[PDB]
Amino acid sequence: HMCDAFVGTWKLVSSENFDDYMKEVGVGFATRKVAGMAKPNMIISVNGDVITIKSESTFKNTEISFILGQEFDEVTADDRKVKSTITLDGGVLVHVQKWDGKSTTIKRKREDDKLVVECVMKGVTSTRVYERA
Repeated sequence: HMCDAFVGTWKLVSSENFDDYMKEVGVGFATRKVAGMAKPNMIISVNGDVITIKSESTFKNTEISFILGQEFDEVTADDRKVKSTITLDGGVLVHVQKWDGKSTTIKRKREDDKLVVECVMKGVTSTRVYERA
């Protein structure tokens, strides 16, 4: 019953500061523009101890599967090769990505009927709100 409130299909309904977050991460111009225009659906599922998160859009379809607290290697939608760890901390799914001596964190939280994503690197944050599909 780990992650029950996260499971489902979610659709992006608002975004703030995502372009600047992507700049901070090092995403190039054309990818920022096409990725920023995407309207992804986030599909979260759990089977035993394995959580799967899919992100599907016209820009890219990605999928990660993982066990909480157990590192994995990921190729991100912007083509970084990162070492990722996802944990549940006080009911928040916390995804840390490490690459080239850098780090960024993506948090997912259930707030009312929404799933709120907060992306942070250095002092640059972006908040993206998802609703049930």
